[PDB]
Amino acid sequence: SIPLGVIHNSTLQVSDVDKLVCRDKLSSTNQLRSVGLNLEGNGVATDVPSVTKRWGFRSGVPPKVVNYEAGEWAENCYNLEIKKPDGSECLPAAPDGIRGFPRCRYVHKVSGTGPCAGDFAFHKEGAFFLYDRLASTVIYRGTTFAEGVVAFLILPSTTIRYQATGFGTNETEYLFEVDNLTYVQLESRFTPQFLLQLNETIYASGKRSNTTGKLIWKVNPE
Amino acid sequence: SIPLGVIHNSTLQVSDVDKLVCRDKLSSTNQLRSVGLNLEGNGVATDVPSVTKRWGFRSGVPPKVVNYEAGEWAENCYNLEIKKPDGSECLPAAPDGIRGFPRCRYVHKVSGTGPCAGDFAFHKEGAFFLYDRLASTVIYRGTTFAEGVVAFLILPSTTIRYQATGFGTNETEYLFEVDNLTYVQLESRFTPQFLLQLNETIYASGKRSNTTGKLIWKVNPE
Amino acid sequence: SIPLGVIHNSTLQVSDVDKLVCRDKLSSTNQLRSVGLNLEGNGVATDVPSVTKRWGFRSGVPPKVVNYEAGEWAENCYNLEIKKPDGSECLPAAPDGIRGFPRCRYVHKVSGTGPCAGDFAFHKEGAFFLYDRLASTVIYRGTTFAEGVVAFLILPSTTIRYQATGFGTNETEYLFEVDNLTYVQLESRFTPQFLLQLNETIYASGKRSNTTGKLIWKVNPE
Amino acid sequence: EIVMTQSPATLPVSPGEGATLSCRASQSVFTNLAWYQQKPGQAPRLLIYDASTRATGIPARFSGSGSGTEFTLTISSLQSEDFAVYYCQQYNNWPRTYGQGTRVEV
Amino acid sequence: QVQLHESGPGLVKPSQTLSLTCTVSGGSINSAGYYWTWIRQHPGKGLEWIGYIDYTGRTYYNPSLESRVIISIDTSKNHFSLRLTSVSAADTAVYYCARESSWVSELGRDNWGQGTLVTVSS
Amino acid sequence: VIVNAQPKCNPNLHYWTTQGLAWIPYFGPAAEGIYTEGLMHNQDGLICGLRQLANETTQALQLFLRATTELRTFSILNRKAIDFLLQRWG
Amino acid sequence: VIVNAQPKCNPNLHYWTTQGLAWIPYFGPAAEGIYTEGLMHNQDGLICGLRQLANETTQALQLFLRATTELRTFSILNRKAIDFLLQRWG
Amino acid sequence: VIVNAQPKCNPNLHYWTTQGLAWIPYFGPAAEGIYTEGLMHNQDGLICGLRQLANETTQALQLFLRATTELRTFSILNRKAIDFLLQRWG
Amino acid sequence: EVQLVESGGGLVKPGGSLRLSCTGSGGTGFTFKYAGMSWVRQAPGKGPEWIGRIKSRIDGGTTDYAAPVKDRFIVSRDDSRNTLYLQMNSLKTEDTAVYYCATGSGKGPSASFGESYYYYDFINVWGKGTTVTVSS
Ligand SMILES: *[C@@H]1O[C@H](CO)[C@@H](O[C@@H]2O[C@H](CO)[C@@H](O[C@@H]3O[C@H](CO[C@H]4O[C@H](CO)[C@@H](O)[C@H](O)[C@@H]4O)[C@@H](O)[C@H](O[C@H]4O[C@H](CO)[C@@H](O)[C@H](O)[C@@H]4O)[C@@H]3O)[C@H](O)[C@H]2NC(C)=O)[C@H](O)[C@H]1NC(C)=O
Ligand SMILES: *[C@@H]1O[C@H](CO)[C@@H](O[C@@H]2O[C@H](CO)[C@@H](O[C@@H]3O[C@H](CO[C@H]4O[C@H](CO)[C@@H](O)[C@H](O)[C@@H]4O)[C@@H](O)[C@H](O[C@H]4O[C@H](CO)[C@@H](O)[C@H](O)[C@@H]4O)[C@@H]3O)[C@H](O)[C@H]2NC(C)=O)[C@H](O)[C@H]1NC(C)=O
Ligand SMILES: *[C@@H]1O[C@H](CO)[C@@H](O[C@@H]2O[C@H](CO)[C@@H](O[C@@H]3O[C@H](CO[C@H]4O[C@H](CO)[C@@H](O)[C@H](O)[C@@H]4O)[C@@H](O)[C@H](O[C@H]4O[C@H](CO)[C@@H](O)[C@H](O)[C@@H]4O)[C@@H]3O)[C@H](O)[C@H]2NC(C)=O)[C@H](O)[C@H]1NC(C)=O
Ligand SMILES: *[C@@H]1O[C@H](CO)[C@@H](O[C@@H]2O[C@H](CO)[C@@H](O[C@@H]3O[C@H](CO[C@H]4O[C@H](CO)[C@@H](O)[C@H](O)[C@@H]4O)[C@@H](O)[C@H](O[C@H]4O[C@H](CO)[C@@H](O)[C@H](O)[C@@H]4O)[C@@H]3O)[C@H](O)[C@H]2NC(C)=O)[C@H](O)[C@H]1NC(C)=O
Ligand SMILES: *[C@@H]1O[C@H](CO)[C@@H](O[C@@H]2O[C@H](CO)[C@@H](O[C@@H]3O[C@H](CO[C@H]4O[C@H](CO)[C@@H](O)[C@H](O)[C@@H]4O)[C@@H](O)[C@H](O[C@H]4O[C@H](CO)[C@@H](O)[C@H](O)[C@@H]4O)[C@@H]3O)[C@H](O)[C@H]2NC(C)=O)[C@H](O)[C@H]1NC(C)=O
Ligand SMILES: *[C@@H]1O[C@H](CO)[C@@H](O[C@@H]2O[C@H](CO)[C@@H](O[C@@H]3O[C@H](CO[C@H]4O[C@H](CO)[C@@H](O)[C@H](O)[C@@H]4O)[C@@H](O)[C@H](O[C@H]4O[C@H](CO)[C@@H](O)[C@H](O)[C@@H]4O)[C@@H]3O)[C@H](O)[C@H]2NC(C)=O)[C@H](O)[C@H]1NC(C)=O
Ligand SMILES: *[C@@H]1O[C@H](CO)[C@@H](O[C@@H]2O[C@H](CO)[C@@H](O)[C@H](O)[C@H]2NC(C)=O)[C@H](O)[C@H]1NC(C)=O
Ligand SMILES: *[C@@H]1O[C@H](CO)[C@@H](O[C@@H]2O[C@H](CO)[C@@H](O)[C@H](O)[C@H]2NC(C)=O)[C@H](O)[C@H]1NC(C)=O
Ligand SMILES: *[C@@H]1O[C@H](CO)[C@@H](O[C@@H]2O[C@H](CO)[C@@H](O)[C@H](O)[C@H]2NC(C)=O)[C@H](O)[C@H]1NC(C)=O
Ligand SMILES: *[C@@H]1O[C@H](CO)[C@@H](O)[C@H](O)[C@H]1NC(C)=O
Ligand SMILES: *[C@@H]1O[C@H](CO)[C@@H](O)[C@H](O)[C@H]1NC(C)=O
Ligand SMILES: *[C@@H]1O[C@H](CO)[C@@H](O)[C@H](O)[C@H]1NC(C)=O
Ligand SMILES: *[C@@H]1O[C@H](CO)[C@@H](O)[C@H](O)[C@H]1NC(C)=O
Ligand SMILES: *[C@@H]1O[C@H](CO)[C@@H](O)[C@H](O)[C@H]1NC(C)=O
Ligand SMILES: *[C@@H]1O[C@H](CO)[C@@H](O)[C@H](O)[C@H]1NC(C)=O
Repeated sequence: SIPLGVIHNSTLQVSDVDKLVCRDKLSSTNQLRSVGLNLEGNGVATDVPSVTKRWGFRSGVPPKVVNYEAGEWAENCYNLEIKKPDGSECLPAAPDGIRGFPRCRYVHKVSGTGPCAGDFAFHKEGAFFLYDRLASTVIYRGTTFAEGVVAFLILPSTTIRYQATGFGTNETEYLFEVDNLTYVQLESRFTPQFLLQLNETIYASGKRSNTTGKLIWKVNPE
Repeated sequence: SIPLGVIHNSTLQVSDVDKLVCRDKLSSTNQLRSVGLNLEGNGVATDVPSVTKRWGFRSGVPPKVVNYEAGEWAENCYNLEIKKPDGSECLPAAPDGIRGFPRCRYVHKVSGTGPCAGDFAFHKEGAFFLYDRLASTVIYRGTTFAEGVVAFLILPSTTIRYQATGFGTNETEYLFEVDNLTYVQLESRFTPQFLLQLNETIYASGKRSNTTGKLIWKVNPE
Repeated sequence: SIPLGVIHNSTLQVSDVDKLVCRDKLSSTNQLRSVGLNLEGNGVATDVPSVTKRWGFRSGVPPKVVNYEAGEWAENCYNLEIKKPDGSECLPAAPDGIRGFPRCRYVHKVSGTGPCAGDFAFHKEGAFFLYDRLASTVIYRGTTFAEGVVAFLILPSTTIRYQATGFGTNETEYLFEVDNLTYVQLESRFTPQFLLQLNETIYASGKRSNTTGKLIWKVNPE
Repeated sequence: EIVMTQSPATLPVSPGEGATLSCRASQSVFTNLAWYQQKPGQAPRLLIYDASTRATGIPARFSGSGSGTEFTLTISSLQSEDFAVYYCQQYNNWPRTYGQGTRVEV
Repeated sequence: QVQLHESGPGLVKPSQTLSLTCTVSGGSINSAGYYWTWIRQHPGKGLEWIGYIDYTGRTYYNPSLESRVIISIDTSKNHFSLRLTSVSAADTAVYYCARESSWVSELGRDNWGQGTLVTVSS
Repeated sequence: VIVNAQPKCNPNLHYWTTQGLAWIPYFGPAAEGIYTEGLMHNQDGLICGLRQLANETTQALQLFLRATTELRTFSILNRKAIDFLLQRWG
Repeated sequence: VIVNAQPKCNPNLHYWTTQGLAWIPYFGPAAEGIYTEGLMHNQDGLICGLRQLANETTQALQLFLRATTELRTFSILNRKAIDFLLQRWG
Repeated sequence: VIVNAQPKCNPNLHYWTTQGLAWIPYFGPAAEGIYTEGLMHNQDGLICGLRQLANETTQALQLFLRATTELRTFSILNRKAIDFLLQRWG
Repeated sequence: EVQLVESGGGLVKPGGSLRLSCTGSGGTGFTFKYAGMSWVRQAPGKGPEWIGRIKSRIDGGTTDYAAPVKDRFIVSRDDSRNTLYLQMNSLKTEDTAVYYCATGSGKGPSASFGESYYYYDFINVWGKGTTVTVSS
């Protein structure tokens, strides 16, 4: 019961199942295409603080995947490495054949800890995590992915690092990592470009920790 | 060369390969169905002592599986955990995607030891072990299954525990477990309901071991 | 874009994609066949010293396989067990379902060490390594294989052991193993039959090591 | 069926001098050609196979070459007992045809 | 290695069936990858190939003699034979037994028997 | 054309199969709950005929599986749809 | 028949896909280099219509996946080709 | 339309393939014994033509495999059957 | 038939280093299809002391060392030049000794087939010994 789009010299139509269109010729299987599109193209927020609120954990439901033949370049991809407070892993290792998404502009790598209630992390809106040419219902550990959806039809990076605490819950906190001992408090009003600009002025000017302590920066509210 | 049944408004026919029937219209792939049926529907004995005599071990032959789309509820499912006398395992762990049969009335869980001559346990009559929606030629360790067969066609629990000794041979013995130290000798004349009735009168009346020894019951022959 | 051969009562033709042949009837899928052929049938050298120069190592490229329905008997199959100088393995273990080629006349088993630059060993001419009924782009550890190619169309052992040093490089050396302490220097001019004849005269006549040292033989140049 | 053609029908050569024989295929025979020496009263003796490999027991004075449709047999210096009928055979088709036999003479 | 020895009646009459049996020794018939074949001498002329039987018992005949030739085999005794029907004087020849191989290394190496002379006359 | 030759037959089938935010894996049911259920009776001999069919198809299926190399076969029915079409429009 | 009801739409697509000795895995490119690339604009409303289509097909796809047992599904489009043919020539 | 351009050709094929209680995996043969065998000769140029075909199909097959993500591909011929039908009855 | 001759000795100051060499012939090459090679030293008035040995490449090409020279001496070979070397670092005057190269080799039985040599886990062939003097 999965719909197919049909591309005409008019517009994009959705193929029926009850109505047979005699002129909708299919000459080969090469005219059928699976396309992975990103959610960012619909205006969903992409900052880390808001993104992680769309994900959550559950048990009793197995993971599954489907393939793509083509897809979009992502401006914002994510890569998670989350551990439980006791040091154990939250996310499963990716299985053979799963590789990261090939075309990301900024990768938001989040490392940290938090409660992990289930077996797997699932998307709450039912969107898929997009891996190289495979969409998945779950997040795999250490693998870069984009969020998105898959269409079927008839045809005729800069790496930004963050630390996280309380990753799997509602009230969580994040830091932007400049150096091993240098961090900036993260806010939802920051864009990837903003963070890169802060990394250049702080690092270049030497406003970094010299002692063994952690230097934590807070952006002026204005 | 696998036959298909064809369901008519007359009866069930077997489709030929040499004779083409022009009126046997197939409108979509959703009219094709894989159905898993249980052997118990043919009157095969289901008590543990007789069931295990239909299974055996062999090496040199790999395991294989096929899927189901639909199937029967089982009255009697089995779950084995059998070890060699040296403490090692006889049965392989189930691989990803294999889950127990979803609809069993009584599960007969058999734990114990015995000689395990081969690599895998195979069905001697060529029947399949039925797992969730996959039939298999072999038994997987710790997974609940039904015995059965698979048809292809065109369409238009209470958990009873047993101990076992000598599991893989011809002369074996079984005990019904009431408690950690309380057992009843098992016989082929006992039905699942019988065993449940014995478990209630023995347990409820306190006729169970109090000391650290094992109390072994023997049913009156009449 | 993979060509199909078509077998006629005339000769073997290659099916087009632009030209439809109305008389090229296909009555069932059982008329389609995948055939694995060996490279030795084209006159490629099969001695170990020359064979290994067609193989090499690379990283960044994943392995992949395809199936066969039928194939040739091989006169010469190979089986590698190669380690790095530090004792670690060069080749991956074969995954479930990969079995050795079923019909080999002589198996050339090569054990030894050498540099292994990549992750996997790949064929340099793009030929496939043929495993039971699966062609692969890579060599699996300990598994017997033939070198070859795969055709698609419409239809209507003695075990010889060698030691190796420097296995993955251009300048390498090999020995033919007669016994644990008895070896013969290997040359490209030796055939499998030659080696068997040397093994019989040396072993039968007792011209083998008696002391704990290795006895290394060198064939008379004539 | 591949017709094999040999030439010359007769090849006189003085003892001590070498000689060559030709064999032509109607369709390519890749390398799949053999040469045999025939003397009265005996089964033909294989000399060369796969268009160039010597059979066990064959003297170094015999040598061959060729591919496709053009094949040859060379005797570097004829000795006694090298005067025989020489036949070519192709084993690439299944009619297993033969040439006519060239008569090497003194 | 494998020795081949032809035997038969020697002299046969026109319109009779000629039967030649080749004994296989130093090997066996179900050897995997070999063809068991027959060749006719035609004295004074070059050779004519007659046909083969496979190690599996399958046969092929030279079309010129297809209607006159039966080749069969018995693996319990290690013999194979040629049955040539409707003989005439034209069939006088030395008949040879030979083995051929499908293996690449041995592809061009034949094993020939001694050869047996058959005369056909009234 | 099916003659049920079994010692006995259960004439009926008790079966299971798999047919707002419910569709989202995160909010939907656990695997034990994704199945539907119901009963069918032996209308016009169909159930006992079906049991006999499954008993006869077993030999063909086991030989098929011996020959193949897939660890798991999900494609038997897709092949059937293709052969159906080739036999009519080849 | 597609009405895009999303808050906003990126009107264009920046896409990637996978289309002498180069063909040999040994000499060819590493996986990061096997992709092609290019841009498409919203010709006649196609891109925003396509984004809405992908948003609507999601429910059907998730229910489908719940029902199946394949760990990885590569066969959705092959099934579509078969149904297409059966509907016209069944 | 096939011109064999190889240095040499083995004109014949020695091949293997996979075609009471014997059908039961428990009583049947071990894997080394499930194969059949026989010989074929170069009837009408077929074997050398076939070797050349396999040599030519190799490039297309390797590029195909580079593009796909299946770890094991068993579906090349099913796709061919589908395209055959679509070209005639599309 | 195998012979190996030591060189590269003489006077070196303590705290320094030197590299000895031993070049031979009569074998089949000393890198592959050959015995590994050891160094042994004998100070005048003392018995022989094992230093260590380099295995042949067919046997892995590693070096097994005697405890007294660990972390100071290195045994290595110039492949296909049939030359054995000993690198002695952190020299002390206690290292004055005659330094010998030694080989587990010699010719084995022949056959109408070909020639043969044996490679041993003990020494048949000793060199002459090069004297190394370590002093202030
Ligand atoms: C296909 O396209 C449609 C249309 O764009 C998308 O529809 C979106 O659906 C999601 C829900 O799946 C909407 O997201 C938010 O849902 C909240 C309700 O859930 C909360 O509470 C339950 C418990 O009761 C929790 O389980 C759950 O996790 C949540 O915590 C609303 O409360 C939200 O509204 C508030 O926040 C937003 C923040 O952006 C504010 O703008 C609102 O004014 C309000 O304060 C919110 O509705 C989402 O909004 C829907 N989009 C639109 C445009 O309406 C489909 O999801 C999409 N499908 C796919 C696969 O992409
Ligand atoms: C915040 O801002 C800082 C300041 O710019 C960024 O720091 C730079 O990060 C990049 C990317 O990691 C570094 O680039 C690469 O560094 C490699 C390691 O070099 C080390 O050793 C050399 C001495 O040998 C030192 O000079 C150097 O500082 C390092 O300590 C180099 O090997 C790389 O060169 C090679 O690879 C590249 C491809 O990757 C090729 O193009 C080159 O030709 C060459 O083959 C390369 O230089 C860069 O050095 C860092 N600079 C400094 C001053 O630290 C942070 O990444 C940024 N953070 C965020 C989130 O934006
Ligand atoms: C499809 O439907 C048919 C018909 O119902 C089923 O046929 C059954 O086939 C099995 C055998 O596969 C029959 O079972 C028993 O076979 C024994 C012979 O094998 C023994 O000896 C060999 C060594 O020689 C061992 O390898 C083997 O493991 C056994 O130990 C017979 O001796 C049995 O008869 C005796 O016991 C029974 C117990 O119930 C008594 O009733 C008998 O009177 C007798 O004392 C027995 O025959 C089975 O009986 C067949 N069924 C029927 C009704 O005849 C197919 O198996 C089924 N296919 C599938 C996949 O389900
Ligand atoms: C032979 O006969 C005996 C006697 O009836 C059976 O024993 C009962 O077995 C059932 C199933 O395992 C037990 O039911 C469950 O026990 C759980 C564990 O409770 C323990 O701790 C409490 C105190 O907190 C004790 O009172 C109790 O006896 C145990 O020691 C409970 O947590 C379960 O309740 C929860 O889950 C169920 C769903 O499973 C929900 O419906 C409940 O609302 C709740 O959320 C539940 O009670 C039962 O307690 C055992 N009874 C006794 C007396 O031992 C044997 O199983 C039977 N054997 C066979 C083969 O038939
Ligand atoms: C389908 O059929 C065709 C025709 O038979 C086959 O074509 C063969 O292709 C291979 C190359 O893929 C040829 O092999 C040799 O290639 C060497 C060049 O590469 C070297 O140098 C590069 C770096 O520049 C290295 O990366 C590489 O690894 C090599 O080291 C040539 O130099 C070779 O020629 C020399 O050696 C040969 C040894 O046999 C001598 O005969 C030559 O005279 C010369 O001294 C050589 O060409 C191979 O020769 C081609 N065959 C033919 C008959 O020409 C396809 O490979 C085949 N496809 C498949 C899948 O089987
Ligand atoms: C170089 O030449 C030598 C000399 O011929 C070959 O050595 C022979 O190798 C074969 C194959 O491995 C050996 O055959 C088998 O040996 C098994 C082990 O037997 C050992 O113990 C017995 C005493 O109980 C000793 O006599 C024997 O020498 C061994 O030490 C036997 O168990 C086998 O028999 C069983 O299995 C076979 C099927 O494999 C059945 O056919 C039998 O009926 C039986 O059930 C079998 O005999 C052979 O023994 C070796 N001979 C010698 C003298 O060592 C080298 O393999 C060869 N190398 C190369 C590369 O060609
Ligand atoms: C995260 O969820 C928890 C519940 O698990 C919220 O905690 C409750 O908050 C309400 C106020 O809205 C209090 O009245 C309850 O007493 C709290 N319960 C507990 C157990 O603490 C928490 O407020 C949520 N946090 C965020 C940021 O949403
Ligand atoms: C289980 O199988 C064994 C054989 O492996 C049977 O043992 C034989 O039984 C016969 C009597 O029928 C005796 O004559 C033999 O001497 C026994 N052999 C051995 C090695 O002990 C055993 O009887 C079978 N048990 C059952 C219950 O069937
Ligand atoms: C194996 O490859 C190496 C290079 O990696 C070759 O070494 C070079 O050989 C040339 C002569 O052709 C010398 O001029 C260079 O100085 C060598 N380079 C190094 C780093 O040693 C080597 O000759 C090749 N061996 C074989 C047998 O082909
Ligand atoms: C951060 O850690 C890395 C090692 O992972 C080290 O190379 C680098 O110098 C460290 N930076 C600081 C400021 O300590
Ligand atoms: C680190 O920098 C601050 C600000 O310039 C300075 O006061 C402090 O003494 C420095 N610490 C060290 C260890 O140099
Ligand atoms: C049986 O063992 C369980 C632990 O696995 C324990 O909780 C229970 O009390 C034991 N029963 C008896 C009679 O010892
Ligand atoms: C267990 O029960 C029996 C029967 O009532 C009794 O004789 C025995 O003394 C009891 N054992 C213990 C330890 O109480
Ligand atoms: C070789 O090693 C095997 C054990 O792997 C031993 O059985 C055999 O006797 C050994 N042969 C020699 C000559 O040492
Ligand atoms: C080994 O054989 C050789 C040649 O016969 C002989 O000289 C040598 O002494 C033998 N070694 C032993 C330990 O018997």
